[PDB]
Amino acid sequence: SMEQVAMELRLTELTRLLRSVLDQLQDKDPARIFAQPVSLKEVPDYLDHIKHPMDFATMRKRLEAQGYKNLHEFEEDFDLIIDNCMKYNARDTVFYRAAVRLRDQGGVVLRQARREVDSIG
Repeated sequence: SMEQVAMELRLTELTRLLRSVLDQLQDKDPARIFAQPVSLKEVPDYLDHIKHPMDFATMRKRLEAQGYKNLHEFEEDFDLIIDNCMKYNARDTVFYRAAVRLRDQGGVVLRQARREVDSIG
């Protein structure tokens, strides 16, 4: 149908907007602390602590499969990266501090992305 195609064009445009957002969020992690999943070979107990692991490469695979229906689902995944880190790592660690900074700096980007998604529909 012609509707399904129109739908697919907007999903594709959302994917386009979210791709740009993801690149901007990832630029706020220059140390690449959140770039890849936490290694289960190197942290074998991780899943006893964190039930829903997330990282920027995993978000990217979902993104490119157009697996994000809306910005809310995307934000959920971003928030997991942050919140998982702030639970597993103590406050005085480079990792915890890196998450706080990504959260703070990320807020500006997500703020504008919400306006852009509402605005363009």
